[PDB]
Amino acid sequence: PGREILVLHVGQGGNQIGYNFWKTICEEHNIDIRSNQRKSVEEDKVDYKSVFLVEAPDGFHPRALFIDLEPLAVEFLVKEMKLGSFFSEDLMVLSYSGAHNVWSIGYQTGKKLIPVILEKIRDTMPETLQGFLIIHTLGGGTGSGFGSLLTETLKKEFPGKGVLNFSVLPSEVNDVTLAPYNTVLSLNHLSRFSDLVVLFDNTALIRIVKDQLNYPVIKQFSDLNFLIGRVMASITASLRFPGPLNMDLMEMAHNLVALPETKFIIPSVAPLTKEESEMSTELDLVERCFDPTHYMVNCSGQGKTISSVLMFRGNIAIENAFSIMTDIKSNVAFAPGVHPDLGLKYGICESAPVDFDKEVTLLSNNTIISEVFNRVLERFDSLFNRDWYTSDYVNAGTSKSNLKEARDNFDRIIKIYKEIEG
Ligand SMILES: Nc1nc2c(ncn2[C@@H]2O[C@H](COP(=O)(O)OP(=O)(O)OP(=O)(O)O)[C@@H](O)[C@H]2O)c(=O)[nH]1
Ligand code: NA
Ligand code: NA
Repeated sequence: PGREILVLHVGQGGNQIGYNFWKTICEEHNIDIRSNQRKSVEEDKVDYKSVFLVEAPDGFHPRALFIDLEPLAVEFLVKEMKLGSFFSEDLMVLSYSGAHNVWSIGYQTGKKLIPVILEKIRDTMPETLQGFLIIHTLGGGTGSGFGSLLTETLKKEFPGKGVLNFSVLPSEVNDVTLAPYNTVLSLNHLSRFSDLVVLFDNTALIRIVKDQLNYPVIKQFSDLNFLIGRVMASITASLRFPGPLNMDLMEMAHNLVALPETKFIIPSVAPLTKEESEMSTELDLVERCFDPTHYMVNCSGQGKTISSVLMFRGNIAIENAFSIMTDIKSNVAFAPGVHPDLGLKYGICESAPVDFDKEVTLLSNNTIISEVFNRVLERFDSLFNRDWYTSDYVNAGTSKSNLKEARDNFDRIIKIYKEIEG
């Protein structure tokens, strides 16, 4: 026993992403998410289901909690997707009042539910648990504020376990006017308490779906969130399936985090379709991952890579994975201090994602984060310098001085990334 992970889904976005993640995990392990059972003995593959799944005598269950301050997002999701016996009631921590898109309300109100969450965690977590994944959006109030609270709480309550965040940044035009406040407060909290923050934003995700998958229409968030689930599944694949070169959560974090503050990560995956997986080389897929068209954060260019983790899944030619490394280092811009021989961390897993021949997933610690974060900061300053929208932060325990303190720490992180850029 060991390597187990517990996933916390927080707020509307975090729980809706949870559906796609758990659907992917069950499919990869040939588990029927509706019966809780293996689909068959004959197609049961050699694997390690316990990373994300709890096997009980009756069947398999997610090692997850589904957390929100209002019940509708989760309840509607469970009904629509017929998840009632997988996203079961004993895994739900739901209130009634909502955070009303204010980080401070999510943080304060979430405090009331922390005892229940800790009891549920301590009720079912194996002692060998390797860490926690927190899935949330940063632009709303619950994912941002309650998710920040949970990041702080778990790091304090379970020292020695990893705390990783999968966090959705606001779109290029924000669809929550309060998002700059919520995003700065969240990123400040995660800089203090998270071990690694993997970032996404909907502008990039929509671009990928429309331009790489060519979906005719996006009618539900399930036709966006599958990309986040794919990253979460693929970067943990070598914990769950055989392969030549496996890596765990903190192994990946240690290879990425050059300085303690540089823990904000941009993910990408290639290819996006089965047809492309059958007509691509390892070199082509890695080049796609390092191209801004495939970044799941909206970026103006390639930036400068400080450090990267690449997971090769499936029908991978190991000699190609290694021989292209000089090409990667020559064709991709790395930060000035990165030695020509350094900056790459490899995992290789024999299991391809569903019906694909092969797939590459990239986690990049890239100086371009400074540009992404500077834009958030500019949005923040446009509100804060006018004292707009501050009242309900102040009324919920975040003073105007506190907002400024969070902004100034956020700026310090931006400047660290910019300094590494040269
Ligand atoms: N990618 C993605 N983004 C989402 C999803 N749901 C909401 N969002 C985005 O998340 C932000 C709003 O945050 P929500 O998750 O709705 O808010 P919340 O955490 O429930 O907080 P409150 O509603 O204020 O209590 C906006 O930027 C939305 O576009 C989702 O399922 N997937
Ligand atoms: Na909500
Ligand atoms: Na909402």
